Amino acid sequence: SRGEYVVAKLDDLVNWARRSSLWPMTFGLACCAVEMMHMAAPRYDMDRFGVVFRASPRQSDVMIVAGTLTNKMAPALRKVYDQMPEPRYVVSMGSCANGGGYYHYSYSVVRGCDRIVPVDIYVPGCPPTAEALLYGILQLQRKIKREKRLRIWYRR
Amino acid sequence: MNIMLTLLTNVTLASLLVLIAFWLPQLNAYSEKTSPYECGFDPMGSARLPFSMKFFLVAITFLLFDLEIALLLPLPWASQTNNLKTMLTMALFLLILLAASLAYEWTQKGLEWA
Amino acid sequence: DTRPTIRPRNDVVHKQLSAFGQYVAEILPKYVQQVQVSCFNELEIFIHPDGVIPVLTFLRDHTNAQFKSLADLTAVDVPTRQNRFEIVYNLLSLRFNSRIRVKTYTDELTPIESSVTVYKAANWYEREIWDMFGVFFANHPDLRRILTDYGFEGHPFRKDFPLSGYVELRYDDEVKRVVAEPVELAQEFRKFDLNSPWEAFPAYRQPP
Amino acid sequence: GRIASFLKNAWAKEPVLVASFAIGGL
Amino acid sequence: MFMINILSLIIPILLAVAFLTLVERKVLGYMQLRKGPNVVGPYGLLQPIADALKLFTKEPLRPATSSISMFIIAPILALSLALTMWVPLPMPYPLINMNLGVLFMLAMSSLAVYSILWSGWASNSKYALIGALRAVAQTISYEVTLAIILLSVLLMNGSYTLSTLITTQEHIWMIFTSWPLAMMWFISTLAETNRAPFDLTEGESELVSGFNVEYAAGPFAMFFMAEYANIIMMNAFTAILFLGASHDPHTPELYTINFVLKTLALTITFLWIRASYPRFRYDQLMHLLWKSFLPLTLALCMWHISLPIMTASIPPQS
Amino acid sequence: KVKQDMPPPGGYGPIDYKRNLPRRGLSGYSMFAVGIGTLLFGYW
Amino acid sequence: VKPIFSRDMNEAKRRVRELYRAWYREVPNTVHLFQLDISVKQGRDKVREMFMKNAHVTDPRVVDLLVIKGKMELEETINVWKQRTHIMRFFHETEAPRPTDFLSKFYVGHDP
Amino acid sequence: TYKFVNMREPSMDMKSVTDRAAQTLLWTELVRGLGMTLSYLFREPATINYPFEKGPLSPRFRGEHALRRYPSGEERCIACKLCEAVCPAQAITIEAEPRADGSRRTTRYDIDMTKCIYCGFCQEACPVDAIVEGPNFEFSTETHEELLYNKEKLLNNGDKWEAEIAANIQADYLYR
Ligand code: SF4
Ligand code: SF4
Ligand code: SF4
Repeated sequence: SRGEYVVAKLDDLVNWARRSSLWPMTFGLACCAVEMMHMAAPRYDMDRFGVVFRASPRQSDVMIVAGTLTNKMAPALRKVYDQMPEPRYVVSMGSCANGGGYYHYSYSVVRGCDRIVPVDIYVPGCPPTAEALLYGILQLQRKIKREKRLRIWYRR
Repeated sequence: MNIMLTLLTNVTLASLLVLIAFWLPQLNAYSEKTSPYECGFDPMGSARLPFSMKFFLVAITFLLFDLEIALLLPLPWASQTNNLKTMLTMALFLLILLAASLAYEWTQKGLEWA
Repeated sequence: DTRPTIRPRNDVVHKQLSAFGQYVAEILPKYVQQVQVSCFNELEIFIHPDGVIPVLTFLRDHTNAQFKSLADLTAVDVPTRQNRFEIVYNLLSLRFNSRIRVKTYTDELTPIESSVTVYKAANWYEREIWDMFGVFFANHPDLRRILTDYGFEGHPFRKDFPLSGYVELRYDDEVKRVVAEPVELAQEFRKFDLNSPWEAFPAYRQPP
Repeated sequence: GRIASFLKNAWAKEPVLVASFAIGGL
Repeated sequence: MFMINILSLIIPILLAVAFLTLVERKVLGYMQLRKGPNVVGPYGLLQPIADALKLFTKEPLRPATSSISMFIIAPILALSLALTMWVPLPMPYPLINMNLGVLFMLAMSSLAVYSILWSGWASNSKYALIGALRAVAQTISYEVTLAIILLSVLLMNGSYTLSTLITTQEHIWMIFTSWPLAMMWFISTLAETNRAPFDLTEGESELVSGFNVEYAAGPFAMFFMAEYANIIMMNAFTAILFLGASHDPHTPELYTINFVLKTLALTITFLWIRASYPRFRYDQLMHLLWKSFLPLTLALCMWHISLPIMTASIPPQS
Repeated sequence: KVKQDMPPPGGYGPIDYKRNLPRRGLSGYSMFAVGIGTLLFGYW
Repeated sequence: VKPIFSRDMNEAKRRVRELYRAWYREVPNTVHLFQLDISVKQGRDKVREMFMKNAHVTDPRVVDLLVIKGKMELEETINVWKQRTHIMRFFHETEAPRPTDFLSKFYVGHDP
Repeated sequence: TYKFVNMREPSMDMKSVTDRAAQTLLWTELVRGLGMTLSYLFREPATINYPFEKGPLSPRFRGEHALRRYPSGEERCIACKLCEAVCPAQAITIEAEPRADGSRRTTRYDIDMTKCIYCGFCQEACPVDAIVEGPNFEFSTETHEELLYNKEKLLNNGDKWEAEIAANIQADYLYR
């Protein structure tokens, strides 16, 4: 039908804009934040893909949890995530943020940021290489490309 | 009336952008999201508490400096007079007094903060 | 012995450290209980817990002991002693290019005089010792939690504190906040019994 | 003597004011 | 036909702002051994469109502690004034020809400040309040010097009419006559637009996001557009004032092109300065503008008052 | 035979390790003279 | 043994009462500042409950240490170093009620 | 044996004072930095066109783990369990039984990539070159559960990257 075609084309336009102008917040916790800086380094240049590191959570689209998420830090991470205006995405970088990593059996480490915020992409490594994080972000762009938000609305 | 038309068009365009911004996207609001931002932690005090100005004297003197700038604006037309001697003397007098006020504020440590 | 595998031993520094340990013991016999020099040229002075401030102030101000830098301040938990907590002071003397160690003891209740007046670095070190072990430092300008969570209960670096703790955090959708719950592990920390049944070093054999 | 020392010191520490007074004086 | 002229002065300016975002990103990248947006569209030409669509499809949040009325009025004032300060610009013919267009520009800039003030105040956040107070301090520091330099350089124009600037510079750029005033005016314009070494109202590395920290989606896009439109407009003002261009009355395109190129060069220098220097401390900004510029601006005002009289070169009134 | 990763015989070349911020521009007198000359030409 | 702050239980009890007054007068501010969804009585009852847990203690050194930890907890609450999550951790809500009856324990699991 | 940064008095010659005043007024060092970054503008950027261009790597790279097999086709893993014992993150879980042939073959070989620290201690402890951190580093998943690798996942990984893993071993085994 003509209705589905317009909605599908509109959905592609909306998805293309969101996935090609991802704005991660400047949020780094540990060793993995250093490799995150190397993704913004000239060699890999995350800004080349439109991925620009905004500072305030209210002006961001992705939260890249890069580092160990301690118990003392967990409430701060959740509130900063909640203050992100939707649509917002979470990318877990490093084994520390995935399932606790080296400090899984620690009295003051949350066993993965998944227990605090919903995660869209898990980037494995300790630390994941700057390409591995870039691969995860480019994988997130593909995941957003497969978002039929308006197309489902037309069929609700 | 053309300037009024331009102002109206600009204001309407800006307000239309605001309207589209606040009514196009899908809105999902809850208490935590709309809470004030304090770098991930809850703020201690209210943001409407007094905020001391360490440059208050600078502002109060900027008032009089803006006054002097208002006095100096008619100068381009003042050069078209036949009494160029008196006009020049008065303009230099105003500028000298402005410089003297600035110097007095500077030497008496008025431009310094705190 | 000799040859590349072994580590060379310097007798000169050993003699100097032993002499300085005797010097310190002579000057401060009221608090010094024992003096040792390890084979790798590290001097340790053992001090009665009441001698923290006097001995440290001597080692900081004395012309023949200018340990003006507090290298480290830690505690060792040995739960097999009456005074399980062993407080260790690491000092550095830039004037004589040497280091010294001061060791005291304390219980879970008896406080220790705070060496902030001696070294201003001891502030956060004593805060960390309190947070991790539970040792209280009297006359401390600001003693509170430094490393653990704000509502944390227990002192983790104690030998009897479990590795995984007692509580864990997660986000609950009902209460819209991070909530603490008793720790449950998807996989238990597999404890390994690694000690060999055969004596490795005959030189440290304890009497039967 | 004293004038030369003052002017050299003035243009070494606060050269901005030296130019302004010279331009204003002219 | 006048409405068509209004649209042909607003929509192209918004497109220029949108693509100036991309130009800034790419210039910063290539000055940082990087490549600007290069994936979205050919050579990144589609990045601004993606950014705009994302922002206007992003959920805007209304802070619980915020005063809604001011919080919404501030962005509108910022954009409306940013679009209005282009009305009197002579390129080569001004849309609205005022005898005192210069004072109109000054007044419009003075009002635009309240956008940052109210946005900061109404945001009801500590960082936003700090940003608003920093904007206040910034406008305290540059306004007097800005007005004095502008008056001094217009003393050779004969009036505050902007169109006359083209005639005054018919044989020579006015920068060859007031280059110290040109330098001070350039720095004052940098400080005014909350730009390079003077990005204190926003303070990304010190205030997270400054006054606009609580703004998201559409309103944030409006503040960004207003900021960059003010950048381009102030660079255009610098071009017409000092870097005069030839105007053949029968071929206005010649001026338009020369003007555009000069404005583009000045904007590129703005980005160049943004990627070359560390940020001031606003105490140091106020001290500089009050103790190194202001005395010199007063001295040069005296000089440019006395010069036409002492050289019998007073410009015509009409 | 042993084939470790070793420096070339005679060692590597000289490595610069000191600051070399060069001297550029004209003297203050010349810059001031150029500026004043431009001002005078503009005035005329 | 050398005391910490008090030499008698009466002296130690004095500090406990002083801490309770500080805690009791802080609860209205804690609910107001933290925007808690509880009543002032609930917080004040919770303070009483936590004090009553350490009611069997007889050693004055332990009493002083408990008050020292009590003041530290109060300072975090006054300075808003704690958050709403930390304050509401005393009110265990997500934790399911664990019955203390033998037959109830027998039905649930191998818990001794 | 030591050097004084700063600690350099300025000459007060009239020529030197004039040069310093010119620097202050005409912003010479600011223009110098502007020229520096302008020169950096005309350089060739160091960006690589990922994913079409990939950054340099070495045969010693520690990436996704994989269980290798003998040329015969049989698993090299003989369930000695010291790769599990050396793992500092306790990510490896191993259970073994006497297989139908009677050989030492694992029944469970589970490694959670969400707990591993990519140290390599496992590949260095294995006496038969069975567990080997391969060259793959781009295996990000959309869910946490996919990172808890089974024995089947590792075996499959080994069969996929064998050609490259072997080549890397051949290139590097002389240093080990
Ligand atoms: S995953 Fe490894 S490198 Fe990354 S933060 Fe954790 S310990 Fe550090
Ligand atoms: S992978 Fe290697 S080290 Fe690990 S159990 Fe198998 S044979 Fe032993
Ligand atoms: S790489 Fe290290 S942490 Fe990971 S499985 Fe091997 S030994 Fe364990």
